[PDB]
Amino acid sequence: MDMTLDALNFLLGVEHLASAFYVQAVNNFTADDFKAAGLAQRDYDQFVGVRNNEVDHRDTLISVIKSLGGKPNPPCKYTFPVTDVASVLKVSRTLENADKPAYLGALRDIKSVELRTSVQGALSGDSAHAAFFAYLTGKAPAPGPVDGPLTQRHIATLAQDFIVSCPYPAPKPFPKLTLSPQSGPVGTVVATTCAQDVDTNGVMCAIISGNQGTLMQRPGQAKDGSGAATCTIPPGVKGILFIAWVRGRDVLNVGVDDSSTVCGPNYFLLSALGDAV
Amino acid sequence: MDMTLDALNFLLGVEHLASAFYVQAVNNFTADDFKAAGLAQRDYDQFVGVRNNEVDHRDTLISVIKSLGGKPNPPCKYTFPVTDVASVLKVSRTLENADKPAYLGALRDIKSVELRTSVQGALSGDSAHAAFFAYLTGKAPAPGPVDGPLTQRHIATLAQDFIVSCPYPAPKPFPKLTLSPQSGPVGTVVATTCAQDVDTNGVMCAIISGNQGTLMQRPGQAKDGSGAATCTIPPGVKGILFIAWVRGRDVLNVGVDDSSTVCGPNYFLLSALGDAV
Repeated sequence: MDMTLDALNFLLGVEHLASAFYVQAVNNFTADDFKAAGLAQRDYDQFVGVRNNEVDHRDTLISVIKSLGGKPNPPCKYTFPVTDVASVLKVSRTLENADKPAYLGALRDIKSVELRTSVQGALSGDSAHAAFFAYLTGKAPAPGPVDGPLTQRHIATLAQDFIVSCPYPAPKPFPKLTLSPQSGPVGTVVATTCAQDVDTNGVMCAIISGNQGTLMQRPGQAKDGSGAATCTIPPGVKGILFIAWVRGRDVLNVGVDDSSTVCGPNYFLLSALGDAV
Repeated sequence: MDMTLDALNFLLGVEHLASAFYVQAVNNFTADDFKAAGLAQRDYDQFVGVRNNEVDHRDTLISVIKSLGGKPNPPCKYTFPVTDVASVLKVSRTLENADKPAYLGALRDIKSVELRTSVQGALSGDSAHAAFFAYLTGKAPAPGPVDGPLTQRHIATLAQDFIVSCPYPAPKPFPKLTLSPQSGPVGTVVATTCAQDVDTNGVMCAIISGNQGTLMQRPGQAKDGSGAATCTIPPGVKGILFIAWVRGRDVLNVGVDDSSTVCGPNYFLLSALGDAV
């Protein structure tokens, strides 16, 4: 049954990082800092509310691992690129958009009916957090029908920018995939540049979406002369998208399978009704 | 495999209703109604997006039950007490709040890792729906850390006010448990009145919570003397509450077990950080 504890102790790592950011944020920014930006009380109210919701989300996770006789995960050391209040919202937004894929991946290995429903219940609470910051940062609170899973190593890639060091064997992040741009409508040619000189023999863009799964495609070339590969957002995708470099044609659903992944993923904010214009 | 097909079908009913609302809602309201009501164009945008996701969520369900050798359920006859734009948002909030218990109830019985991950992904998009309308109706979009299940029947109990007739035999509802008040902080005394003259001998309040589960208390007496039994919200409950009447004390988690339910549940809007004051 060690599958379940692995998933849970993984999610506790997600929550340590999540809750550690909200404690330090509420402890360093005030309500009027929000009003100073054009935010209302209910926003800081909710922001505090997100903090508490994380502490329970971390708390429930530790106390479960214990009640199955496991060892709860010590946290890691974190760094948060927070300047003004507007940055706090992007840290939160990207933090919160990352729990839906993390949880949905982690739920596939949690075996118990009861254990699943307490966890799917936290999944929901974070979906509100995601839509809250999303709406609060110009994005659509509900950009699409269905949210897709990713793997532990994929979550680690997305978090890797925040984790400074881990006092234990964490999930290993793939190198960061840099998208240019990181948002926009179907068809955006996006300048993907990896952060390590990896093998380009056989790499196919993976456009991971919740509603269509992983759409496969072969990269192009930036006319720029920079020489960075470009994927193009395919038709029929909705919601939140994860773009990654994969090597191989035998690995299909990348959301549940990191075996072929070489670079990234990184999130892409597909246009959706609800987007502030 | 039986268990799965009844649960996907139960959810189809819920999206048949859900889809039905939002197609007529965007059909009878435009941006300028929202613009007049003190809302920005983007909120209409996300609203039509809510319709599109609901359509996606019904069809996705339909598309799957047919795939396992099953008969998708037809839609039911529907009633929508809608007048102004203010009324649409309120009812909106009522149905998205119903989804979270409705889906978590379903997910207890879908027996397959893959069917579950695509339905959790759907449930996930539904919290984004709920947080949006919670935010738009002056409520906390994430009122709590964790959301609870309800049974299929309790969902029919909350749905019965919009369901006229069902061409198939649907989940049989419980008597409405009108609640008064239907929103307040811990400490509020609620005026529970059933709709059928049920036998008071044995009844118990079941304040259904997401974090604590389901807590029973002895029905109060109406401080006015109206006979109208009263419940009081216990402490350390967050998020969304469900208040039903239960005969006896054998069923301790009534969120997954309705064999002792006699009236309700109805929803309770617990005051949370994020509410508008």
